[PDB]
Amino acid sequence: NSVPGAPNRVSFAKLREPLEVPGLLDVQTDSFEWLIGSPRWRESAAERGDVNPVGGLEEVLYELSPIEDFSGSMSLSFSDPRFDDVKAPVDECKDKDMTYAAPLFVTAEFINNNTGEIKSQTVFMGDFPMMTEKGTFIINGTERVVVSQLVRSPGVYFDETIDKSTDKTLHSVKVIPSRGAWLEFDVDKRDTVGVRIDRKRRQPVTVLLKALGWTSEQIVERFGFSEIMRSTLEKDNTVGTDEALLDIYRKLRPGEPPTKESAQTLLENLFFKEKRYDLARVGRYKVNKKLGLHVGEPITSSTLTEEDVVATIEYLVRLHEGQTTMTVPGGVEVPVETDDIDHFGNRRLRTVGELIQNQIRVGMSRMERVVRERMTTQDVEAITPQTLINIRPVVAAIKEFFGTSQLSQFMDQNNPLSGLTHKRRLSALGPGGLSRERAGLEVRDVHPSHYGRMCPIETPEGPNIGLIGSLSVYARVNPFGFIETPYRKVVDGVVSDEIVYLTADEEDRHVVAQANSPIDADGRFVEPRVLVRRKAGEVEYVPSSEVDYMDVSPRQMVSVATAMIPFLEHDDANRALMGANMQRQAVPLVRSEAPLVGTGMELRAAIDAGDVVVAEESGVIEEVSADYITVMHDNGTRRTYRMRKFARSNHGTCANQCPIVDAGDRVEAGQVIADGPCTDDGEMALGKNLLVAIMPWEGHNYEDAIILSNRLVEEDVLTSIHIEEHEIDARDTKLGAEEITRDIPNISDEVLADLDERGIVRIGAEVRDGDILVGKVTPKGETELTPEERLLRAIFGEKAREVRDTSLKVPHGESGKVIGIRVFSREDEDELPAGVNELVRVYVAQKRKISDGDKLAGRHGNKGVIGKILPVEDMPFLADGTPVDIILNTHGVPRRMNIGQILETHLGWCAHSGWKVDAAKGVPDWAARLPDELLEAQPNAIVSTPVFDGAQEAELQGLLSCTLPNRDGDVLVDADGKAMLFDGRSGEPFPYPVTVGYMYIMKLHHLVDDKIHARSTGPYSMITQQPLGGKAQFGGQRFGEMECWAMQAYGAAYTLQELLTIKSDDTVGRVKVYEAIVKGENIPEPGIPESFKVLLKELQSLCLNVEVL
Amino acid sequence: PGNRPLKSLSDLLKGKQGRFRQNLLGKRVDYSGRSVIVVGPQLKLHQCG
Amino acid sequence: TLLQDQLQSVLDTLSEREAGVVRLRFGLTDGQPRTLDEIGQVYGVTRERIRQIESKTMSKLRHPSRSQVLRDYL
Amino acid sequence: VQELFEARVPRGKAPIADVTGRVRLEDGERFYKITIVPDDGGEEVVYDKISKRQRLRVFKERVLSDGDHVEVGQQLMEGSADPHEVLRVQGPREVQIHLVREVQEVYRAQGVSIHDKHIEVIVRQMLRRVTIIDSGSTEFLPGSLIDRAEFEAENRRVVAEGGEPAAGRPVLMGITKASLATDSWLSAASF
Repeated sequence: NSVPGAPNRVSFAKLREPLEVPGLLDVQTDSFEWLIGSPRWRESAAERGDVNPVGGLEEVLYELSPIEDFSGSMSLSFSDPRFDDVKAPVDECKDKDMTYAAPLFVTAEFINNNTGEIKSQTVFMGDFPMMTEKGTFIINGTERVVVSQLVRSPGVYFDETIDKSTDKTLHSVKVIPSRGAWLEFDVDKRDTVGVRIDRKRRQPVTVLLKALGWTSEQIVERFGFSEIMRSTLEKDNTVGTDEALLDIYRKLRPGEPPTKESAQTLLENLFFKEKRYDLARVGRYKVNKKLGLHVGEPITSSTLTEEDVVATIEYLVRLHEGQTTMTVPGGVEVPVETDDIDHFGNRRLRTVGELIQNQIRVGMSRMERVVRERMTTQDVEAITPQTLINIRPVVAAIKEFFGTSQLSQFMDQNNPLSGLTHKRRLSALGPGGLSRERAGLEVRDVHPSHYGRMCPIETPEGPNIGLIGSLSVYARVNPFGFIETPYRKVVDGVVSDEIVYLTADEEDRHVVAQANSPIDADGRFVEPRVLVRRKAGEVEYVPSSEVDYMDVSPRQMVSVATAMIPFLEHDDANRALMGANMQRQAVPLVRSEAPLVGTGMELRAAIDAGDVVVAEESGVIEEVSADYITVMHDNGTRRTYRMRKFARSNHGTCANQCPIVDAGDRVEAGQVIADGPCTDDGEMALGKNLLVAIMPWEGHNYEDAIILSNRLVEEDVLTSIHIEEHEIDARDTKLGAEEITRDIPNISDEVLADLDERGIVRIGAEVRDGDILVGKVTPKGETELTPEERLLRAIFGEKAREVRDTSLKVPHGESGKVIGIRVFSREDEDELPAGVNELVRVYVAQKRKISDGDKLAGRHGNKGVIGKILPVEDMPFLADGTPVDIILNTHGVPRRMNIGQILETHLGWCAHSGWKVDAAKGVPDWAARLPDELLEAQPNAIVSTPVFDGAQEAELQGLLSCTLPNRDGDVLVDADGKAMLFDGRSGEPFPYPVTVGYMYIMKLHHLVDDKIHARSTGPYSMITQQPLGGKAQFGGQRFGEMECWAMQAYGAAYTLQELLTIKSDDTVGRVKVYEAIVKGENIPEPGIPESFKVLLKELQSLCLNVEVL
Repeated sequence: PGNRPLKSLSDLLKGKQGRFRQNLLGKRVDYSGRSVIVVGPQLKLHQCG
Repeated sequence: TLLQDQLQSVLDTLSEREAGVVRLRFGLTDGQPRTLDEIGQVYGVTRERIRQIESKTMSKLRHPSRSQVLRDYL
Repeated sequence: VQELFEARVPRGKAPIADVTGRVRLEDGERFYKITIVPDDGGEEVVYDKISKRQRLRVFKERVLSDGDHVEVGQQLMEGSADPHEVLRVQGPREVQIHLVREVQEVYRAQGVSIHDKHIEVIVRQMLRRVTIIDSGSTEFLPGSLIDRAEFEAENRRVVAEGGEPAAGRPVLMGITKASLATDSWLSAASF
């Protein structure tokens, strides 16, 4: 639907979709799209209001310029930031390990005050990383992604608390700007106020107010209504402006002689000097909105004007009096209520744009205080604009952000959906925000405002639940950073089509309708009443007159990864969350078959994932080949697409790609041309459809274990590809320079039958565990060999050498062909790190079959390892002779409340056999509603079932009584949906009909080849003699504490001591036991370790004489 | 360098890094491995794959 | 250690003199080498009467049987 | 369970009877007033404020009311009684049963079985020490905790030499505080 060449996936839905899904990747591209300032965003935020737009960079320069020294004799100004064209295209930048950027130019001008000059000079600011078409960045060849961050928005926050002593209500306020000072207006258990600005112990409201230039009469005039401040003024003890101004200054410093500076300069240099205290363009808006200030205004400023303060002051006193509304001279009346910190109306989302703008600003705040410092001590009249601009700090800051920053993460891409959902993520943790251990379980809970903005289902299971969430489908980011959602406004019970994006603030004030309401052909609520969501957040019920807004469609709450689970409204939240988190972990198979029964988010989430080569302009195919395709547009110029074949992903998967068109086909703009890793015909296909039964089979699938058939191994139905990358480097050492050469110290000649004449192996060599990949050799140095060895070299006429055999050998348990070999050299201009003459990398491919130990999983969160793989001949086979493929257990279905995975098992069979409603005289009651043209479907037909609007419990049962016979008229699955299986092992049939169907399962990326480990004796750390391993090093297992407790509970002293002494640290013990073992003698009885003759020395180093008696 | 306190002699005994707290915090050992597990419904009670 | 013991075993199969000759030449038992004439000092011979014997013994060791057990330690 | 083993004072404090006799209940301003008249009789014991949120207990006649005969350690209000008071009032052997029952009931409430010998092995480590209230004649500082065995074997060294009356009372102490003070210098140095 609304896609040129998409497949025809029948749908079970009943409602319409007035609004179609947005540009899922918009939150990254159209969000970036504001630092550069491309005309695209110009028109976007110029047609929908936005009187005057200013780019992300321009908004920095226009706050930096004009550079002015303290002498006031000269000035520097910046303007017109523009970008050139990129140097190297994406692909090349991904291959040569060079960062994908473009040049940045800013017009700079210096002017003198004595006489003045008009020197304008285009200053090159440096390289700037650009955002690829998919929304990711390329840094040093690695594809990284920036993740938006949730942060409470600067502004005014009120609140109230109860004291246990007297049990009254104390109403506090706070004003939190970006890079400023905080001043809570507390209201103590007693009176009167909590003026304690900048956290200095307190102050009285009349002090700061009067010090602002207020007569003691005006205070009682405005704020007397409102008598609680009468006591504040009475007990203030101070009369006059400076009489309390110098007291404020005292409490601030303290301990310094008061003056006229310490009285007025301070106050005017903490709130009204827009260089040390400035609340960003957002705060200046959240404050006006909260209070009833200039709100109707193009207003643009960052100084906390006196007025605002006074307002909030009385606001506070009005709160702890008992009232609802508040007004101010000339201001729009606002309601009085304590704000909530977690409400999605006070929690903005700094996207990838503001994070880069912040880094650019922090850099400018280093490159800025380098001109005005080299502006006085330079030769005046001899300086040119470029002579002052030391750009280096800015590029350094940028590179220090895109690297080593905990918000720039390697794009988790082992399949299209994992990549798509790595973007659109919002993590409340990270820099500038809260932490993971210092944030109580309040920011984790789901708030009734998250409906439509953040999905409540999708979230990690580890110690991050609630801290890392994902955007919804229809949501959209405001120009400030607040998340919006589209509603349809209904006027007088007549549902219209005027879509209106509401934020989180202006949603509670109104009344929101429900998605699935009985509208009758016009927009009239058939029934007299309707469900609603009132301000507070409760679920009320109202008449069909107050309803003004209504959701555009169900599944608004659901994210993208979640909107692909069929029958979601039948699964529990735990299992639904596990299913949503176990899809971004699947692996791309070799065939990539589409799912038989999914939802509408398949076709519309692959073309947006950025791994499906989409025809750009409607043309006609001219030539196709596994390597590339060419389209001949209707207007002359053609265009050649280059599909990437067998490219390694970041997690080791395969990035294959293959055309899906012929040499004559006509194509239109948007249509799919080449499939992706996990796509099929241009739509997500993460796994395969397998015939599954639901019986427990003789104890091989016990407690989540799964058994398979050999067919899935013979017919390459779950075979996957994996490409690993090994790397070695040859540097210069103290004795010389390491050389990568075919020559080697004492070694055989059968371990060189695959290395080319110059070391590195030849492409196509079937390597295995232990073999050699790169021939390296390092200078030995100089030593002196004992007799036994000199009398041995003489015998074998092999004079010794001065090199060590330190090559690059394949790690343990790894095989497969050698695909690619990359080589960089300092002698060949191939830039590399310091002290590195050469650097080689070797890619090894491997086709992994399914094997017991590999984890599998369906969409509904059900998972399990593969325990047994029976031959194809002993497996419960239907009456025809078709063996079931997988055999799931029953005891896992009921107690986990995921009966969803059963419904799709039933439907999965229907859509596999194909039905035809027998309504040739009249549509049966059960199926007189759902669609038309869905009363019959050819065998092996595709279908769809939207998340909360799909098939119905009473419809499957109607689609299960029409299951046309396979070849000879013989219905195999009776009405209830159960077959009569024959026991392939014993021969006779099972005594009860068993449930069978077609389930869509996926092979996760937790294969045993990754987990299996072992270590007999490896390398040990030098400082601490405990075992240690790395890439090609075993590593050693960790015998923790509770294990020692268990050992002691057994009373096994010798085993514990052995695990503690001759296996971890005792160097004289490990070798003395290894020698015994290898010689076949008795293991020496564990004595007292040598780690006890070191405690005595460490004590005696303190003048403590400890003696063993 | 870095305006950090240097570890004195007492720091060889105190804290979770000292000698006293050494053998208690557990330590990784040799002749060990790990792996994923499955069901062995044909194994006896005293066997394992 | 196994290498030392295997050297001892192999050298125990040669003549009564040649064993000590090779030892004192490469300084196995005592620990310090000896010049060509130094060893013969105790055998009443000179440079050649020692060097010829030493060379012939080395050629003997190079035989495949002798080097079969030692070739791997190298 | 953690509050039972830590030997804290239960936030839902419940006052326990101190002397046998009669009981006089008086209402008041939002909590209570309870004066136990000693069966001796003589000096009565007075509990001032038993918040109305903390209702009355029950006892076997019925929901205990005014004028009722309460025994030595019969609980007065519902909630949780602190082990220190029950120890001071009814002896150690009663505090052991109290702790064991309070833990085993919390465990039974979940369908878990733990034989009492485990909880007893754990409790035995709590009632080992005595607090030296009267330093007496032998070097024992007031308010310090000393092991019962040692405190008794030292006063066993009371060969006349001047009557050394080292007076101390048993002390119930949580697991943490009881483990802080050990007899091996390095074992404690490892904390």
